[PDB]
Amino acid sequence: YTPPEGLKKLYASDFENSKYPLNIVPSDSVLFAKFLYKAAEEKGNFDNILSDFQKIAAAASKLPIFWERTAVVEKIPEFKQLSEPTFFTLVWMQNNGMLELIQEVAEVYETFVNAKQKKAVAKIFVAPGGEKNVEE
Amino acid sequence: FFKTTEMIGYVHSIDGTIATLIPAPGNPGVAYNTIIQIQVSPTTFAAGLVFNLEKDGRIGIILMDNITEVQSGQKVMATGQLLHIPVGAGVLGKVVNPLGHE
Amino acid sequence: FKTTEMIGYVHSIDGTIATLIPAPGNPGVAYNTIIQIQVSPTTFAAGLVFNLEKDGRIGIILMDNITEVQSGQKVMATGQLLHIPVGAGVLGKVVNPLGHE
Amino acid sequence: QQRTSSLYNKTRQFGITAALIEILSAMSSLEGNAMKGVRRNKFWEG
Repeated sequence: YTPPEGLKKLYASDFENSKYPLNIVPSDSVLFAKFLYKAAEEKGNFDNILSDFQKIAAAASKLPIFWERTAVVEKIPEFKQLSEPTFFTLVWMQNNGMLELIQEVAEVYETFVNAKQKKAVAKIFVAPGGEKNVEE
Repeated sequence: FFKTTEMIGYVHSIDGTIATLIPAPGNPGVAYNTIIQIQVSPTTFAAGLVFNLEKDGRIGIILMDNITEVQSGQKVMATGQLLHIPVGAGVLGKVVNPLGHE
Repeated sequence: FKTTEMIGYVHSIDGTIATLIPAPGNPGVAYNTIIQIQVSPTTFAAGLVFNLEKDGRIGIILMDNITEVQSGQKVMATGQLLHIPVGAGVLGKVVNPLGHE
Repeated sequence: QQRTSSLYNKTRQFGITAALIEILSAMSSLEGNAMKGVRRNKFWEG
């Protein structure tokens, strides 16, 4: 793997102590989200990461059961189209064997993006098939 | 004019009569040694007591009632208050639980 | 014993117990089966599977040639439990728990 | 004297075993509660 210079420089910094939109308690799934947010903030584009997670979720639906334990993101073609920050993070997880936290790091990243963009999300819990009627 | 509760996270693990909670990102958080309600149904709740507050954000919960109804992934609401029970001369001659339920 | 395929490599050895890290693709090993650790190209030591971890690591109880076992050696899977010779052809003989005379 | 000596020698053996077991249980509890953090090393350069 040949990570870009920018990500290499950021990975060696104490970015964990930098300022963020929200003060979330430290956690394994939070460190990766902070790294993605910091990397995306430099470029100023955050929707690219969200698209990457969408592609990952779509790809995972076709991968064999327990793909996160035999995972090789480099060999997987679906992840070849991901952005450098997301691909670097996936390799970062695969090295530590924490690829099972993909669906939770994304949640944190979305929370940071929404806070930065000043968006408040309201969760509407409805019965199976009630998504049609979200009016009241 | 709504009976708005204070959701603080979800139920992660259950081991017998105790449980663990994972807080949802960007939520108020729960206080130590307080009572919480696990929404086993849209109208039914199970009582729990906060016992641990870990660095990871996970919360240790001591279940008190309706344990069989508790499942992983359920929602948790925080009352934000310690345990209070009925007291007075109107309880004499009765059999009650530690929670005050007759 | 008949070997089928490699199922990983020896990682740690603590006395008579050992651990195996999975081979590429994690072929998997049946629980409580017998595995053959290729101590030598022609010599295979016997191990019993006793633990299948979530990460893919296998817990092995070594039976013979424990000293010969070293980390990095390949492990093949028989895919079957332990079977030993039985009948009138064994009477009058001295054997070991693995059935070897 | 031969019956109270056995119970005395049987008691010391049990006492040593139990105390050691307690300590190891605490050691395992503090090891289990511990969690390793993300490894901040140059994984790509491997």
